[PDB]
Amino acid sequence: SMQDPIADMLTRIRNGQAANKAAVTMPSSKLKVAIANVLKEEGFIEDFKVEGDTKPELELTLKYFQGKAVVESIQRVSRPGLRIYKRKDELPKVMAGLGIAVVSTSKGVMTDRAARQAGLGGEIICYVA
Amino acid sequence: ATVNQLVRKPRARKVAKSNVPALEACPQKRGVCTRVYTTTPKKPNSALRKVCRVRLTNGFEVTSYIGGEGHNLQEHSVILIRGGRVKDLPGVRYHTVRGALDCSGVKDRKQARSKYGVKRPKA
RNA sequence: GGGAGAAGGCACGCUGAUAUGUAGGUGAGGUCCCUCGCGGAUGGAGCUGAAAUCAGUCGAAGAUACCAGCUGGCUGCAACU
RNA sequence: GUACACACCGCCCGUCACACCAUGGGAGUGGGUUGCAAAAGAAGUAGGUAGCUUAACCUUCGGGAGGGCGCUUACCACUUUGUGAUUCAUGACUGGGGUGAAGUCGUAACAAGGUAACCGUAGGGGAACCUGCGGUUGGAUC
RNA sequence: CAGAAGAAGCACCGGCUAACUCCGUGCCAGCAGCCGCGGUAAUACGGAGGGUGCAAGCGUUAAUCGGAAUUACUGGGCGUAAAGCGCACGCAGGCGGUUUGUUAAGUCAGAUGUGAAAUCCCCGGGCUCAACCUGGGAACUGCAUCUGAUACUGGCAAGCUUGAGUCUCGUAGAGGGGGGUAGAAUUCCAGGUGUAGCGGUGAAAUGCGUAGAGAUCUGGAGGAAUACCGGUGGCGAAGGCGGCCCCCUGGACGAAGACUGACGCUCAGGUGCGAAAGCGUGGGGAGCAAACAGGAUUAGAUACCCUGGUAGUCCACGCCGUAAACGAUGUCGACUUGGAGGUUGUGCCCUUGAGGCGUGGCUUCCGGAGCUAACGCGUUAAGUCGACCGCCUGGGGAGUACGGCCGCA
RNA sequence: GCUAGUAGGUGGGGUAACGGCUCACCUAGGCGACGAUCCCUAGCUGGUCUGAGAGGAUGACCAGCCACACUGGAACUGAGACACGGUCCAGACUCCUACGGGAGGCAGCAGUGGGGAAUAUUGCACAAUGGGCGCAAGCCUGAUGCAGCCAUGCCGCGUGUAU
Ligand SMILES: [Cu+]
Ligand SMILES: [K+]
Ligand SMILES: [K+]
Ligand SMILES: [K+]
Ligand SMILES: [K+]
Ligand SMILES: [K+]
Ligand SMILES: [K+]
Ligand SMILES: [K+]
Ligand SMILES: [K+]
Ligand SMILES: [K+]
Ligand SMILES: [K+]
Ligand SMILES: [K+]
Ligand SMILES: [K+]
Ligand SMILES: [K+]
Ligand SMILES: [K+]
Ligand SMILES: [K+]
Ligand SMILES: [K+]
Ligand SMILES: [K+]
Ligand SMILES: [K+]
Ligand SMILES: [K+]
Ligand SMILES: [K+]
Ligand SMILES: [K+]
Ligand SMILES: [K+]
Ligand SMILES: [K+]
Ligand SMILES: [K+]
Ligand SMILES: [K+]
Ligand SMILES: [K+]
Ligand SMILES: [K+]
Ligand SMILES: [K+]
Ligand SMILES: [K+]
Ligand SMILES: [K+]
Ligand SMILES: [K+]
Ligand SMILES: [K+]
Ligand SMILES: [K+]
Ligand SMILES: [K+]
Ligand SMILES: [K+]
Ligand SMILES: [K+]
Ligand SMILES: [K+]
Ligand SMILES: [K+]
Ligand SMILES: [K+]
Ligand SMILES: [K+]
Ligand SMILES: [K+]
Ligand SMILES: [Mg+2]
Ligand SMILES: [Mg+2]
Ligand SMILES: [Mg+2]
Ligand SMILES: [Mg+2]
Ligand SMILES: [Mg+2]
Ligand SMILES: [Mg+2]
Ligand SMILES: [Mg+2]
Ligand SMILES: [Mg+2]
Ligand SMILES: [Mg+2]
Ligand SMILES: [Mg+2]
Ligand SMILES: [Mg+2]
Ligand SMILES: [Mg+2]
Ligand SMILES: [Mg+2]
Ligand SMILES: [Mg+2]
Ligand SMILES: [Mg+2]
Ligand SMILES: [Mg+2]
Ligand SMILES: [Mg+2]
Ligand SMILES: [Mg+2]
Ligand SMILES: [Mg+2]
Ligand SMILES: [Mg+2]
Ligand SMILES: [Mg+2]
Ligand SMILES: [Mg+2]
Ligand SMILES: [Mg+2]
Ligand SMILES: [Mg+2]
Ligand SMILES: [Mg+2]
Ligand SMILES: [Mg+2]
Ligand SMILES: [Mg+2]
Ligand SMILES: [Mg+2]
Ligand SMILES: [Mg+2]
Ligand SMILES: [Mg+2]
Ligand SMILES: [Mg+2]
Ligand SMILES: [Mg+2]
Ligand SMILES: [Mg+2]
Ligand SMILES: [Mg+2]
Ligand SMILES: [Mg+2]
Ligand SMILES: [Mg+2]
Ligand SMILES: [Mg+2]
Ligand SMILES: [Mg+2]
Ligand SMILES: [Mg+2]
Ligand SMILES: [Mg+2]
Ligand SMILES: [Mg+2]
Ligand SMILES: [Mg+2]
Ligand SMILES: [Mg+2]
Ligand SMILES: [Mg+2]
Ligand SMILES: [Mg+2]
Ligand SMILES: [Mg+2]
Ligand SMILES: [Mg+2]
Ligand SMILES: [Mg+2]
Ligand SMILES: [Mg+2]
Ligand SMILES: [Mg+2]
Ligand SMILES: [Mg+2]
Ligand SMILES: [Mg+2]
Ligand SMILES: [Mg+2]
Ligand SMILES: [Mg+2]
Repeated sequence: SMQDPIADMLTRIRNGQAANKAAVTMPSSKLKVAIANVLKEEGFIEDFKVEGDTKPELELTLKYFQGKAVVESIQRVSRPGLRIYKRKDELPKVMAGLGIAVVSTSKGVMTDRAARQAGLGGEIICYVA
Repeated sequence: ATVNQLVRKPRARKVAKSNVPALEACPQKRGVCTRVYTTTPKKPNSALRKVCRVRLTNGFEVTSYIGGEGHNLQEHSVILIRGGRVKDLPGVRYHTVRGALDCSGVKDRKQARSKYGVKRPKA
């Protein structure tokens, strides 16, 4: 059964980019929306929107630069079978700082650089490069 | 294997057995030759290789090679053996140390003398 | 199911206390009820009475006499009574 | 199609015979350790106390209290007995295995390998194997 | 003070691996970590000359980690290389859709105490240098307590409907269990006609036949299996299920709704089902046929071929628990270009039929990206991900021995 | 699968102290697939070797902790011991004996025999640091400071320089 909606979201992004889809659509959640906000702020996706009231649906508009997907790789790190938490001094660097790690901290979901600036550790949701 | 499976049963390292068990992790062992004889190698080699059946101070009875041209070993000779297999000889896992105890060096040896227990010539 | 009482071993008499006789058994008078009898309930006097534990004590020996399995190992034959 | 490549005058299977090696069973038998059920009871400590003997205290000067020795009981080391367990060594004989070497018997497999091969099972046969029943294609030809 | 005066060896030189020639020997003597070298022109054996590497040491042996991502947490695999339990149900365990509140256990931040000294590391100091000694720091990645943070995970409370399930109507189906029945055919029995062969093979022979076979007609007995339909058709968890009829009964799918409200996924151990052969007791026995017998073939022929033929195949109940039980591919869920078919539902439209436009379930072949050692897989993945389980770790010994459990064997 | 002082409770006793530590009675409990019980191996740590790391291996020297002192058992004294160079009993060995009976314990330093492939001198001094006793002086100290032997390791230097 479905047991990791976040990995499902990441996989939808990965497969849509591989299939050259303009947009990808999925059932929504607040955590998915926070992750989408980080992706949009970092410029990996173009936009996102939530439609509906009782069964909210999140749509992500993917982007391509020169005929190539902007999201070169997106990978779940913490997972239900194995949670991963890092302290502030051990936050991972993705692609020598060229990529991002999405981190859930007590101040919300942000990138690894933002968590380092705030001086917080947290749960390593995924790597994006 | 999943992490749950590894939590239940961890990865197991394979134990490696020594190729020289009669030494019992000693660099050498002393023995008494019970037999001194020759034997023929496995194919594709042909020769009369010199070996000795020797009983060690720990009670192990093994076969040891006698390297070098010519030797002075006979029954009841007291010798020192070290590790080292002879590839073409079946079940010969040890080498006799030339120049130790009753085993003499090799006569008229000029090169690699220390491997055959030969003193430096006075030249 | 057996083999098995396998094998092997420990205790055992007497006296006192626990308890002027115990647990248990039996059960009168009295009291209550009754559809009043060879009745029911309660009640326990009297009678009878193991077994155990603790302490002591005599002898060479306490299942003291009579009475009352010897045991184990390998194998042939016939299943068995 | 192929398990062939000094290339089918290829490759290759098993019994049997010979040599060596390790190992299972084996009338059993010898050691090591250990369980259980008992026996045993040095010294020590503790409890009790007939008997013997006492420097300090108390005496009404006789003794008293208290102590010690001895004796006794409890616990327990050595040691002993019976019966198990486990482990090591060893044993006439026996089972298969590996290695070597190639002697004897065949030719099972690889090509449609000359009866397609193989799996489970069952029966049979000096040996590779053969036969029945179901199954697979990891079968050539069609 | 005196005088270069007292002071250099060890391993290696075909490749890995830095360093090459001559002579001796001739599968001998010998070398060897591996690949291998030695057979009369050996850079591989032994000596010599030359050279290479280390140097008061140099080699060898033993032993640990490394290289070994070759137990893979970091950091591996399972279609065919070793590896998916034969198939399921399911306890424990692991995992858990979506919203709000609360808690602060996990998690995160800070502080405090502790984490002995020495050792390791950094900056310095002293022995002429160095080894060595030494000052200060850093580190000791941990534990405990206190104070905070609340995104994520957990607990608690309340919900929601999209996962999961219930009801209503219908559909297809060799799904299962029980009983009955039909026709074809084989064998056997009896009778009629009829006469010299039949049967079998590559050719034969065994066998059957003048005691009348084989052939043909009629009647009867009995067992087993269901031609055609029939189909890379259907159903079933797998194993498997095929004439027709009745009875009992399981699952799947579709259309509109209504209802419950995460009730879910996976599953060590456990339990159940599980082809054929085989086993036990009682029946049955036509056809077939292990074993067995005879005839052939052959060098032989314990076979292949022929003539016979017993267990068994069949039924009831019980056991066994294995198969190339295979898609050699575990279960569940999500996502990702296409084409042509099969089968089974259902909606709409028209000129009403081998009609057109859709929308579900299951299924066959091809092929794109991607993946793969390749072969190939390819929306029914071997692609891209998550949850849980099973399994592999060179070949042989060996799925064997011994021990346990199970079994009548 | 294991456990009958076994698990817990009450009361008495006992210890410097809590406690089945021990005894009497009552309850029938306690441990275990988060591996009890049994079997094999083993002193533990700071650290050491290796490794890029994660890990793997290891625990000699130095320091902390534990245990042992010929073997088995026991207590006495004492602040502290169930006591390496104390006591008692038993045992095996060695030794003395007048045959009745007695003596001993290098796993302290050095050394001997033995085993082994293999590991050193029966040295000097309490001058320094530290310890015991003593008011002190001082005495004692194989701790310690040094010396001897060994290329065992690490580090430095020389075995000549120029022509
Ligand atoms: Cu005397
Ligand atoms: K050769
Ligand atoms: K008595
Ligand atoms: K009475
Ligand atoms: K009575
Ligand atoms: K009797
Ligand atoms: K019989
Ligand atoms: K080929
Ligand atoms: K042969
Ligand atoms: K044998
Ligand atoms: K006394
Ligand atoms: K024994
Ligand atoms: K034996
Ligand atoms: K064959
Ligand atoms: K074949
Ligand atoms: K078969
Ligand atoms: K034969
Ligand atoms: K020559
Ligand atoms: K892994
Ligand atoms: K907390
Ligand atoms: K929370
Ligand atoms: K039905
Ligand atoms: K029928
Ligand atoms: K479960
Ligand atoms: K039958
Ligand atoms: K039949
Ligand atoms: K037949
Ligand atoms: K039936
Ligand atoms: K079976
Ligand atoms: K198949
Ligand atoms: K369809
Ligand atoms: K349709
Ligand atoms: K069974
Ligand atoms: K049977
Ligand atoms: K106790
Ligand atoms: K108590
Ligand atoms: K008590
Ligand atoms: K390390
Ligand atoms: K360690
Ligand atoms: K001891
Ligand atoms: K001491
Ligand atoms: K001093
Ligand atoms: Mg008997
Ligand atoms: Mg009476
Ligand atoms: Mg009589
Ligand atoms: Mg006889
Ligand atoms: Mg009889
Ligand atoms: Mg041939
Ligand atoms: Mg044996
Ligand atoms: Mg006793
Ligand atoms: Mg006594
Ligand atoms: Mg075969
Ligand atoms: Mg053949
Ligand atoms: Mg043939
Ligand atoms: Mg064949
Ligand atoms: Mg088998
Ligand atoms: Mg046959
Ligand atoms: Mg080179
Ligand atoms: Mg030459
Ligand atoms: Mg050479
Ligand atoms: Mg590794
Ligand atoms: Mg691999
Ligand atoms: Mg294969
Ligand atoms: Mg395979
Ligand atoms: Mg399967
Ligand atoms: Mg299931
Ligand atoms: Mg959740
Ligand atoms: Mg420190
Ligand atoms: Mg500091
Ligand atoms: Mg929550
Ligand atoms: Mg019949
Ligand atoms: Mg139905
Ligand atoms: Mg299971
Ligand atoms: Mg059958
Ligand atoms: Mg049979
Ligand atoms: Mg039968
Ligand atoms: Mg018949
Ligand atoms: Mg036949
Ligand atoms: Mg199997
Ligand atoms: Mg099948
Ligand atoms: Mg399989
Ligand atoms: Mg189906
Ligand atoms: Mg394809
Ligand atoms: Mg693959
Ligand atoms: Mg077996
Ligand atoms: Mg306690
Ligand atoms: Mg030890
Ligand atoms: Mg590594
Ligand atoms: Mg130590
Ligand atoms: Mg000693
Ligand atoms: Mg005292
Ligand atoms: Mg002590
Ligand atoms: Mg002392
Ligand atoms: Mg001493
Ligand atoms: Mg000494
Ligand atoms: Mg010696």
